[PDB]
Amino acid sequence: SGAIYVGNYRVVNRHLATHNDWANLVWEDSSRDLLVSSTTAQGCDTIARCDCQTGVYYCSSRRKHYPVSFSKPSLIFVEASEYYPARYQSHLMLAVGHSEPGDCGGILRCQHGVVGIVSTGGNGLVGFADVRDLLWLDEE
Ligand SMILES: Cc1nc2c(CN3C[C@@H](C(N)=O)CCC3=O)c(F)ccc2[nH]1
Ligand SMILES: [Zn+2]
Repeated sequence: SGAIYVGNYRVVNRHLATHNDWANLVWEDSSRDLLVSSTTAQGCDTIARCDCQTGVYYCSSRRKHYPVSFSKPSLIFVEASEYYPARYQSHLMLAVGHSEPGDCGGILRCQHGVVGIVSTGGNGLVGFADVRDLLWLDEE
């Protein structure tokens, strides 16, 4: 589990969104595994607006933050899980690192801010849904 809290937005994995998220929906995209809902309180996270391909992510199944090198956002084939059939997920970045299904939502960040959240995994790989192209998170 986990979310990004930027401005009056809450960014979560679409497959983990709650009824309150769906009832206060701003934007969702199944192909990216992302959903954004509105919040009453202002959040403290800042979104990275950069080209970094190194950063650090939080792994709840180890209670640890790990440094990683990750690929550029791309269209990657992801195996079937409890939440999606086997399909192509867009704007996904891969790294070598530990992840279990409940690790989804952990933040990946660089010196510029939040880069994305854990969305996929297995066999010593971890995949992150990028948010750096969602410029509208910084306003309105
Ligand atoms: C064996 C294994 N499968 C893992 C998944 C699979 N997965 C893919 C998600 C997606 N975005 O398609 C939907 C939810 C989900 O559980 C992880 F996300 C993380 C670690 C994993 N280890
Ligand atoms: Zn950066």
